[PDB]
Amino acid sequence: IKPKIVKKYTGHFKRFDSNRFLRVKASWRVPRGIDNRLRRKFKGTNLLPKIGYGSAKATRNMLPCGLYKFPVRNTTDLEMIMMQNRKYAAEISHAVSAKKRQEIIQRAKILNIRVLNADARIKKQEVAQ
Amino acid sequence: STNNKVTVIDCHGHVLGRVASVVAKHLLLGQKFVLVRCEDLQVCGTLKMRLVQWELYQRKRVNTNPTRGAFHHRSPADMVRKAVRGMLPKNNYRGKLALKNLKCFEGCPAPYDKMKKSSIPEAAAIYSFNPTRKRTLLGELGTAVGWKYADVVAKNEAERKERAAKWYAAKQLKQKAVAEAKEKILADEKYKAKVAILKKFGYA
Amino acid sequence: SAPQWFVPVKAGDAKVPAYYPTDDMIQEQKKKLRTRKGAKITALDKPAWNLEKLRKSIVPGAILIIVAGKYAGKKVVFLKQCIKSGALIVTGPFKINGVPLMRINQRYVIATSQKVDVSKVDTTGVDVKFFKKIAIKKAAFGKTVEEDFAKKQYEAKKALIVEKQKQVDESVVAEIKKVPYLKEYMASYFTLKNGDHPHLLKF
Amino acid sequence: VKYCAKPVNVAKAAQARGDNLKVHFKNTYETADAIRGMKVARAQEFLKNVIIKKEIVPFRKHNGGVGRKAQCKGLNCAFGRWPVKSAQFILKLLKNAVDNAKAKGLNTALLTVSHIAVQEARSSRRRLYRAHGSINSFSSSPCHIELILTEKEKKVAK
Amino acid sequence: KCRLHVNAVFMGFQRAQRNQYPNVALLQISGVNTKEDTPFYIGKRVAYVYKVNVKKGSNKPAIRAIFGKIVAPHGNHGVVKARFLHNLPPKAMGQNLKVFLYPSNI
RNA sequence: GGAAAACUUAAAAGAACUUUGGAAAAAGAGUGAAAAGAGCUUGAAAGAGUAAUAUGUGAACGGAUAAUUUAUAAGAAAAAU
RNA sequence: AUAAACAUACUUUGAAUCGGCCAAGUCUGGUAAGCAGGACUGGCGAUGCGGGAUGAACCGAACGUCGAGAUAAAGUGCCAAA
RNA sequence: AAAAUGAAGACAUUUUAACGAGUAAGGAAACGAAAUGGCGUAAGGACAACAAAAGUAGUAAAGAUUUAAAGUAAUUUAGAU
Repeated sequence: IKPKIVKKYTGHFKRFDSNRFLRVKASWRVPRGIDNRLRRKFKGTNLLPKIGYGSAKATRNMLPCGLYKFPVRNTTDLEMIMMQNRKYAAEISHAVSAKKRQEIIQRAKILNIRVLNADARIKKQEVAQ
Repeated sequence: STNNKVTVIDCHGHVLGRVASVVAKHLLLGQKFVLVRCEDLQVCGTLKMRLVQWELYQRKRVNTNPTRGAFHHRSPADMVRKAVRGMLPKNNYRGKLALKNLKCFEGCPAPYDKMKKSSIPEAAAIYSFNPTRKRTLLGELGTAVGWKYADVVAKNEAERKERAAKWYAAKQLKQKAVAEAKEKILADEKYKAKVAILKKFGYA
Repeated sequence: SAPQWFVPVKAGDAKVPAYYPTDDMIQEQKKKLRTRKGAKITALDKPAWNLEKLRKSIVPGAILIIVAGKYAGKKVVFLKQCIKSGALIVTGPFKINGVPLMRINQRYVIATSQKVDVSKVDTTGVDVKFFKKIAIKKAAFGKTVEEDFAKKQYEAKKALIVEKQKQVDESVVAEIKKVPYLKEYMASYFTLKNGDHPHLLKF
Repeated sequence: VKYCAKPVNVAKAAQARGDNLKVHFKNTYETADAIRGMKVARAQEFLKNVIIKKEIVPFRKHNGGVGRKAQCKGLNCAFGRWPVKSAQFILKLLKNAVDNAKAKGLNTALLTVSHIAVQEARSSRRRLYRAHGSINSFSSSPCHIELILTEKEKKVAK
Repeated sequence: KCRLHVNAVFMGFQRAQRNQYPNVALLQISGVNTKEDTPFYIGKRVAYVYKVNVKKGSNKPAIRAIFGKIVAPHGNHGVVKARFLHNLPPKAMGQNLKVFLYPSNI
């Protein structure tokens, strides 16, 4: 069973004038200018982040697979979610070595925990190996 | 499907602006239009009134460079194209593609003189005009403002009428003989079974 | 006892915790996906609860016009309704139309005013058992690969029974030829000529 | 300084390079665009004709104030010049890349100028004395030039 | 083989002077000149069938269609409103659409 | 009155012989775990060069909606009695 | 009579502001002004949206993200939905 | 806002109803039914594999460039180089 996840807006709320100037990044900032075209919500430029875009509470922070992300660092952190394998998916942290990644991936199979980084830091065994 | 055929409008006995409004709407509906005899269209007002209107139009000209300015075409086919273009969207691909499907010619050229002609009842002068309201043909106004090919169209039209006068005379003779031969078949004794169906549904 | 959230799986010489059971006492359980129930099979003559109500114009023996699907524009003769599916059982007599016995939903047909006078039609078969028998099914999932020829083969075996059941057509074919011009009407495709507007058409 | 691209087959390619060459970048950038893709023998002949002003180098991007010439017809560029110094600098690189190919053992007649790239280099500054006690800059515009010569063969993939 | 459809012209989207709503498309069916002849076509199937020149190495179909239904009339001149699975592309304005005879009610 | 300027590597092992060139250098070769090659840890942005892709009538960029192309991406169970 | 318990009464502490401008079935000085100054109210400032082609103030109506419908001002030859 | 439930579930509980424009300006932290809710930078004190080797790391840190995912957003997460 997996509920239908509804995203009210899949675009990005890019900062005003970020498309014209390289010094202005794309991370959102509220236009506070007295004469600003966007904060006055003129026609055409009337797109600001509001709480009305908030996604449903039931499916908020839900991965496309229907589970939730649980960052793990070693084999013991898998035991924290072994009782909720239908709710949480493992996610090995970016700094975990390739050797420890094998133990986390191997143990998660035993405890039936889905891992979303199951193909990360694989050894040279792709071509002719 | 696809509309590969051309709608040929005989602009004789029609009003310039009412023809343009209907065509400009259908050009946006994907139809292909040819308006033959775009010089026989009628406009309201006497020649003196129309010439004054032309003079006002001729005044609009870029002061610093007349070659950039408005171009005032005198050919009646270009008079209609100006009218139709004003009723189509401006400066977008939709309005350029619509205008690519329209043509007037001052007469009936070689392919369009043997095509089926259509009429716009909304644009007919006999419907939208008081009979005593004086009108002007686009050709007569065109000559008064400098259209040099008025008598070329008259010569070409005179030949076209005399060629169609004998084509219609010859075709009438064939149709009269065919209609008689159809009457002998309908009244024939052996065709009773087929004719009975025709009469029962009002086709005979 | 095993907690309801615990389903142990065999470890292939991997390192396991102290609490996890060993492989010598772990039995693999098949993954279970299907949890609903298939539709129950009832008596052949009883109608399904999901029986579509037919239009008043569609009566046995009426000549229909198929306006959608593979045989669009063809004309068929309506026999009866498939009480197990709600679809119409129509024979566009194969000697005339080339349309065999089939099932078509009533929303893809137009009922005409013509009639064929279905009688002694011998409909002993022609039910849900017959249409399921002649259905060309797919090649399953694990049953080898059986490429190319598999679809061709079924048509060969199903042909001898499909042809046989056309004994239904023997009555309707004879009755079609009785009415003049009806035979030509049935074979030809139905078309909208110039000037026929569907909102003004009475069939 | 590294190369912009590596040859597909190092066994059938030759390389030459110059760094901080004392020649104008804008002139050499147009000369390299003219000889890119032609055979090594033709590229050596074209650069020799530029020297004596018999074939033109079309200044396609840097054409501000450049005059029109009669040899700029058919190139989709109304402007061109005959940069002698950049032609001579490329000629010395084209030669060096051929004895590198000869040492490897490649047929010189089958080589082509597959990849040639010009890059900017650090400028050297000088003094220009202006009116009212000002001093401005008199900066050189050197460049790096890379060159890869690869053999040519027909390509087919069924 | 036969004609079982009526050409309807994609007039445009349901719009105002300066806004436009691509959820509803306005079609002009051939032969329907008044809103009183519209009730027949309410609920019928409509397909925008278009041709795409695919490559030989591609398995995409050469002929694609977008299906929809006629839902309501639009004005007193036989123009109808249609809703499609995916909104029609505004590059298809003035193109012809197929109005079928199903879901049949005859 | 009054600045700017830190970093190769564990170790100089700082290329060393040949061909081209007037030379500077380049190409091979070689040292090194790795060119990290002395303008030497990483190497951003502005600015350029190359390669691949795409578009084009007096600005350019942005947004909503579709279409085309590309990419990502959803499965091994299983019917009635 | 009607309405009013997320009613009513407040207490303390504190911000910003006191250049304003517009409309009119209003007034004064002026020949008059897109002039100067006022009485009452609604606005703009601080405000986007639909309409008046364009417009700070006019008309309709005030705004979380959306779907379907009936509408307001105002419109229904084409541009432009009717 | 009002009812209901309430030692820990969890998504800052459950239900019902009303409401949501905004310059200047205000709403510090803590307060189980929370007297607004949060993101980011750096440093300090703790905590971080509970059975005596207890967060990650030469089986590749920080940083850089892009690709995807989560979040209304501030931003975060992961892959590849």
